[PDB]
Amino acid sequence: LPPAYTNSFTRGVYYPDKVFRSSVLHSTQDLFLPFFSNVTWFHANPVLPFNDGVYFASTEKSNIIRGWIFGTTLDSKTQSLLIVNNATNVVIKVCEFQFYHKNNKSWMESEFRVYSSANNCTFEYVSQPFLMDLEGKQGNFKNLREFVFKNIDGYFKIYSKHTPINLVRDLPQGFSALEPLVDLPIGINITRFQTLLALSGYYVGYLQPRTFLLKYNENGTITDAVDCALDPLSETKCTLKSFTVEKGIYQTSNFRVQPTESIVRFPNITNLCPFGEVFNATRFASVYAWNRKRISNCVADYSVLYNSASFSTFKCYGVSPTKLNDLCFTNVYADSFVIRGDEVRQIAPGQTGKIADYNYKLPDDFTGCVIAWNSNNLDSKVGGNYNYLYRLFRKSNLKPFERDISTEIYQAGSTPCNGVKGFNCYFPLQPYGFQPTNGVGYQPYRVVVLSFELLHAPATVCGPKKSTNLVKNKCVNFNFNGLTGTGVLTESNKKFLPFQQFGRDIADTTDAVRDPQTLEILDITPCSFGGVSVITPGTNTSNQVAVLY
Amino acid sequence: SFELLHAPATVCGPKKSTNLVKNKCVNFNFNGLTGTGVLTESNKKFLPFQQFGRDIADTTDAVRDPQTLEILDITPCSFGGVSVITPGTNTSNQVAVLY
Amino acid sequence: TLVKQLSSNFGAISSVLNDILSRLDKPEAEVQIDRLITGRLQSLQTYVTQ
Amino acid sequence: PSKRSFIEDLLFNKVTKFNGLTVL
Ligand SMILES: CC(=O)N[C@@H]1[C@@H](O)[C@H](O)[C@@H](CO)O[C@H]1O
Ligand SMILES: CC(=O)N[C@@H]1[C@@H](O)[C@H](O)[C@@H](CO)O[C@H]1O
Ligand SMILES: CC(=O)N[C@@H]1[C@@H](O)[C@H](O)[C@@H](CO)O[C@H]1O
Ligand SMILES: CC(=O)N[C@@H]1[C@@H](O)[C@H](O)[C@@H](CO)O[C@H]1O
Ligand SMILES: CC(=O)N[C@@H]1[C@@H](O)[C@H](O)[C@@H](CO)O[C@H]1O
Ligand SMILES: CC(=O)N[C@@H]1[C@@H](O)[C@H](O)[C@@H](CO)O[C@H]1O
Ligand SMILES: CC(=O)N[C@@H]1[C@@H](O)[C@H](O)[C@@H](CO)O[C@H]1O
Ligand SMILES: CC(=O)N[C@@H]1[C@@H](O)[C@H](O)[C@@H](CO)O[C@H]1O
Ligand SMILES: CC(=O)N[C@@H]1[C@@H](O)[C@H](O)[C@@H](CO)O[C@H]1O
Ligand SMILES: CC(=O)N[C@@H]1[C@@H](O)[C@H](O)[C@@H](CO)O[C@H]1O
Repeated sequence: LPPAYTNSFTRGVYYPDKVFRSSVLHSTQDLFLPFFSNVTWFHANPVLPFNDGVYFASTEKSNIIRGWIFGTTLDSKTQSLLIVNNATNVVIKVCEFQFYHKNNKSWMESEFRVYSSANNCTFEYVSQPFLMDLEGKQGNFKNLREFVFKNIDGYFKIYSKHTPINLVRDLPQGFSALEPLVDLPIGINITRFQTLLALSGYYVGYLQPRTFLLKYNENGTITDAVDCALDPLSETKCTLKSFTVEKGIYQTSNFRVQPTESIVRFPNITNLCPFGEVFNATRFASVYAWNRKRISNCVADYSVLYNSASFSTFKCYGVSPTKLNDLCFTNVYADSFVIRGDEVRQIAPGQTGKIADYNYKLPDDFTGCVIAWNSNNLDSKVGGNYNYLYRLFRKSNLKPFERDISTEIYQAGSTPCNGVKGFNCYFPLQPYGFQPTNGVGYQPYRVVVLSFELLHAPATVCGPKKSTNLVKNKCVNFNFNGLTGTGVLTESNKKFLPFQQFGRDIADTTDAVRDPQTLEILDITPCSFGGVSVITPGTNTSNQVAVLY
Repeated sequence: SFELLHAPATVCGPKKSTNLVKNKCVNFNFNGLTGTGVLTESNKKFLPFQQFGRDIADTTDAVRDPQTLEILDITPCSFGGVSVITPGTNTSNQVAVLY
Repeated sequence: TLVKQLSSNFGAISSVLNDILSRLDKPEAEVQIDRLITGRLQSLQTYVTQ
Repeated sequence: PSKRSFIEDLLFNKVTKFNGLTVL
């Protein structure tokens, strides 16, 4: 049946909550029908989309509007919500119905007179009828029933009002707020909407995220409203929390320019990080004398380490395990060593213990990650005991990333002399508690510590991120070797020194950046933001306004 | 998973109710809504679905009783302030008190 | 002074909001961001008062 | 047609890139 189009004007407002408020002006953000939205009229069973919620209105009676269907592509594979208006009551059921929308025989049976379902048992709700009639022509002539159907989070909500209107083949003028009719806590997915005519017409609109200013009277009811997104005047009324605006100029908002597109630039690095050489080294140093390896001028895939089996722990400090893949770094170090396995928590950046204090200490900030895995095999050989543990340093709290293998005598204070017993000679401890394939602390957890320098210096390690071209002379969202921001990129014409990568202004903020592939210098100019004010003669004079940017 | 909403409670703990006092400063709990004040007949026309009311400050002004469904206003108890009037201790030790 | 305060880093890992957000996940960034918000709000309130 | 008398010119001659900051 054919469509037609009209305008909502004022319709679609409802009480957003269950709170009594009187003689107040309350600003609320919810799904509402825009005051002047384009409403589609349908002749009176088409299937319409269901978005955030649906506005429905009609003057037809229950012998024409027998209910509604809400759900996803209707089949036995998905639950649908069936709302039927009977002569004496309303019946609402949720189930994997293929049909169940008949109960009215005439001529159309091709897609009807079928009752195939599954284990319904879902919110089989029965109550008073949603559609009430009037005393014929003794009313206002054609009662306009307004409904709002929402599906938000664990709820399907219905708001409505009967409010009889004067006869018209269009939507009426004037203000009326809808009240909650029923609230059904149904976990249903709704993407489509269909009316039940079992075959004059009806109106359908759609709700959008809007902020409305609602005016309540002394009796706690809504008598008016303002749509904040309608025009500059409504915006002014809303910012001033008033339905009346005095002559003058008001500051209501802030102008912004969107970049619409992004730019990603990296140096052409075709090398890959030697991670196999670290994690699959097969030869790991003791914590006493840990092995320090450096990584540079290559691409670092960390996802392959994080999203990987056989690791026991993967703890990142100062960075997320799922973000480091998109960051650029300089001088990445991989400290490779073996510990007893109950010392894993003792190599954290801020913890104490014989390892933290004597064998291997990290900085207090330490941006990086500690990665370790079982690897009980090979290392914990039966009869094999190969893990030097540094215990005696005379002092304590050695130093971040310092390796002390001096093997001096820990004079116990017993005497300022050389010797063995009472002298605690031999700084490392030879009683290695390997406990081959048994107990706890039997030397699981080969450890690799990744230390990163998050410097302004040219990246030496980049993630597997693909670059784009440049746009220039437009507001863009850019990323230059991890340096991000929004602005307009233009030729700087600045004489950068051969070693400089970017420039800064008097405020010490980024002013210009060198492109990693072309080595050209681009200025970064912030996009316009300004501010927005509205000029009005006053609402007691006219509703015409001027806008200043 | 719990929804800590203003909506009518659907799940309540095993807590025994009491009667109402009214016209006196009391420590009240209405379905988890707590505070101290004087409960009086509001004579307000709440809509059939509204559970409580609020003022211009968006603070609780009135509450619907879950058993009788009557609407009670909540009036803050007196707090004022106290000041002491004195002629000076070099004159007398008599003072007057203003509430 | 008002501008320079933007680079103060009020106990956060970085004075740059983008560097915090690009490095930390939601539940971690919120903490670092809140530190900057408090410091910047205090700095702006100081400016306005003066 | 910019004057501003001689003395005024002396006064004007003698006396002498944003993030959310504007000047009206
Ligand atoms: C809310 C809205 O967009 N309304 C416009 C209306 O102003 C315009 O006149 C009509 C085409 O004539 O198309 C509608 O969609
Ligand atoms: C007049 C009418 O439709 N009565 C309905 C009946 O059709 C439906 O099968 C039954 C389900 O419980 O509920 C009744 O109120
Ligand atoms: C087509 C159909 O609905 N089959 C239902 C299935 O959806 C349900 O999950 C299951 C019980 O768990 O019982 C089957 O008969
Ligand atoms: C037909 C359709 O879009 N179904 C989607 C479903 O796949 C998704 O899981 C759900 C949100 O959980 O939202 C529904 O609308
Ligand atoms: C602000 C307002 O409309 N107040 C009216 C009141 O004058 C009227 O007497 C009462 C019904 O008796 O209904 C209230 O809504
Ligand atoms: C960098 C590297 O090669 N890591 C290897 C991984 O590829 C392999 O799949 C796994 C088998 O357990 O052992 C890891 O040490
Ligand atoms: C200095 C420089 O990076 N030149 C790059 C080159 O490395 C890259 O291979 C090519 C595209 O394939 O584009 C050039 O501008
Ligand atoms: C100049 C003018 O129109 N003044 C109107 C006044 O006549 C009206 O009575 C009042 C509302 O009661 O609102 C004022 O803005
Ligand atoms: C609507 C309502 O709750 N009425 C309660 C009733 O449920 C309760 O059983 C009775 C005391 O036994 O007191 C009535 O006021
Ligand atoms: C009017 C009067 O009594 N003034 C007394 C003064 O005589 C006394 O010497 C002093 C303490 O030394 O305290 C003052 O309050």
